[PDB]
Amino acid sequence: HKAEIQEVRRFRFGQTNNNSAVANYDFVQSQGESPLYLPNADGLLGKQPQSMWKGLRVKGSYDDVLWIEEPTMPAGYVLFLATGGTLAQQNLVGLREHEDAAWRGLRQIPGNQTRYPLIDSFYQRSFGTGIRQRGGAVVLQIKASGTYDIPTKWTNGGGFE
Amino acid sequence: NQGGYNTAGDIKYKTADGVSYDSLWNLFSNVTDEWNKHKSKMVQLMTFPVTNQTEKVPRIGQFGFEKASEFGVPESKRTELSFYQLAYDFEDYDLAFRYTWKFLRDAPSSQIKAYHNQALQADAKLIHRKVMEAIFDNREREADIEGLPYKVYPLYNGDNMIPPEYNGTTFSTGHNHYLVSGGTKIDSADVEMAADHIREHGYTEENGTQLIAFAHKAEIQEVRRFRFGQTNNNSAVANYDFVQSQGESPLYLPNADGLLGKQPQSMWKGLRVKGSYDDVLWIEEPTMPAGYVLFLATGGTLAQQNLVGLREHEDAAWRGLRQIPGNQTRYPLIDSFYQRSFGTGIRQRGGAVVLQIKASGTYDIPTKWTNGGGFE
Amino acid sequence: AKGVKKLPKRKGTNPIPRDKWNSDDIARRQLEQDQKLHLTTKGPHTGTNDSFK
Amino acid sequence: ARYDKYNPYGGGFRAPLAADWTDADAGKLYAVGINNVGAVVKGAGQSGVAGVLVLTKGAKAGSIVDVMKFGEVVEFGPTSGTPGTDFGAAGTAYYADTSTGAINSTSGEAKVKVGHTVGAQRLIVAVADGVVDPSPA
Repeated sequence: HKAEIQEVRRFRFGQTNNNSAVANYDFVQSQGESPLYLPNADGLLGKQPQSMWKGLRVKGSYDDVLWIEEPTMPAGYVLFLATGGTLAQQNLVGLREHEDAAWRGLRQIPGNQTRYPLIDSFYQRSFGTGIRQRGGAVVLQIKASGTYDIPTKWTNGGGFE
Repeated sequence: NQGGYNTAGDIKYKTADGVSYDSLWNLFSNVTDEWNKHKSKMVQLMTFPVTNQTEKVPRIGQFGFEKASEFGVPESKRTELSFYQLAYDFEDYDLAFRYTWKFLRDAPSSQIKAYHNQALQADAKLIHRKVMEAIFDNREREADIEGLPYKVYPLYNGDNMIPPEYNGTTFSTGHNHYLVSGGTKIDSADVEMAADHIREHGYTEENGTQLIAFAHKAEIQEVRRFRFGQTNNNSAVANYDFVQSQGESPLYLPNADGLLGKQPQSMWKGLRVKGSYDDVLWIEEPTMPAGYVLFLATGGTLAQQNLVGLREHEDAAWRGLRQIPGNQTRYPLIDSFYQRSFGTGIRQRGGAVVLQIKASGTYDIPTKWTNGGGFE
Repeated sequence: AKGVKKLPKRKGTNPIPRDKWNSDDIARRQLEQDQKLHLTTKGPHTGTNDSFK
Repeated sequence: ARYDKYNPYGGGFRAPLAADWTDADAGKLYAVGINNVGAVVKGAGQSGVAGVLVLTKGAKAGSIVDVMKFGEVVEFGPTSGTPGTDFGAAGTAYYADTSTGAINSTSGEAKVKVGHTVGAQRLIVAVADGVVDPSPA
């Protein structure tokens, strides 16, 4: 979420961040970000980060991680995720759907009340989710103390929206 | 202004020292003020011709699924429509020339052509003031269209019109784009806040927009000094730095040696661009009052048409600048009238921000751009 | 290619930096227009001098 | 309040409305009964409490209404609340005042049970035969 990206883009090598931590890397912005003055004519050692990943827009990189502003992300949370390579050719979460094609996808079912005085119709979908690559991502919560809290928008059994 | 009837005795001489009064008035017969050419250009890049006298913006409610069961059946779902709507104002404006019969007998014909030219100048001044009043005057107005009353709007002004949801962001009532800096000199913090107040509504670089800031040079002389992670006015620290445009002289560059990226364009819509901060282009605007900045979105999917609508009458016989034959006719007195009719309103209430640089208290409308304060 | 532009530098004698502005372009364009607000005349050679300072 | 499950064959019944229902009652739930003429009134008629009623818009006397005895009502809250903003408590019984037809969670010996809630907004309507206690101690 942008509240954390607006901190992360200010990290600079050997300089001090929010909790007295010193940065072991600098944040390097992508091409197509707003321009920046550099102390040296060569300026950058190594290669500048890509502007776009998978059709999403990249802010820059820190420790070779690409950072993406993600509007779905709740305020105090970051998701770190591996992609590509020898491991991680396959995405993080599996979608299970029914083995028979007649029961896959969003389906309309004709309903028990038919014409007069009352009429019904139903929509059904059935699927579910699980992870194989249990080490393929990390969730970081920005809080001062104690245990991890699940985001209320995404507690299992909290709702369907 | 001088005013009154034109009389014999306002004709100063036929000639003085061999120079005719007619040949003096002949100079002014076709002149145009270079400021009125600029004011006309600003109106042109800041307005669109209104074809629809009212706008309606609808929305639909939404619902979710339920967990299924083996015997029973689901709860039913419904949804409902609702809308806001906006209109464009309309008003009529008049001017007169009056003469005595002795004056029209004795005056040089070049003075009448010079007078006509100056009315045609006063028209371009009027339209510019009423376009800028539409932006800077933070108060609602009413218009009647087909005898139904409609609200005419400035930018978001702390009123109960809730902005549309964008990227899951949900706004409240009381959303406001007339901002007070809370300090005597402009901060980077203020510039950053003002640009983000636009970009939260769409109007982003991903939507393909450019943001522009129009300012008086007294504020640009602060903004050009903002350097990354350095302190500015009011203890603010700049989260970006000001990069001068491709045409600004090399001796203004900071104590740096390379630029990551590319320098801003030297010119936008034929106006000189000083540079950029936070990807906003900064432009010195000759007409801008001292303590104010206007931030404006341009050219995206959103903001592909300009900020302010110009409403004009539906019948072509009532459009343009018009001459009305007057009602004192040929002796002893003569008159004639000029009339111009139009009005202004904003559809894209989030597509711009007005920032005022003052230490404390609420927003002030610039005196020169208050409703009722005058006509230029 | 690399994403860095090398900034220009002083070359022994430097043209004086002077700020271009939109306001000054209006003033210059007005001045070259006002330059036409002159009449040619007969001189002092007209039997009156009321036009002269 | 809104009807969500209604069964025409013995879950509810058609009856004529005895008096006009104004749009101030639109979306409210009342308990209802039958007067000596055979028309629907709020509270107990001669019949006792016969069922519950909701109208989505106001309706004239002598128009026909679907009274519910068994079924489900969604967007539910007590009769005194504002419809579509004020809702029932989850998991609780609901009782009609037989004099006014007003429904709320407060039990009472002369009141008639109309149902109970499965979560805050869904009422399972299943109207009792008679009052909660016809012989108080």
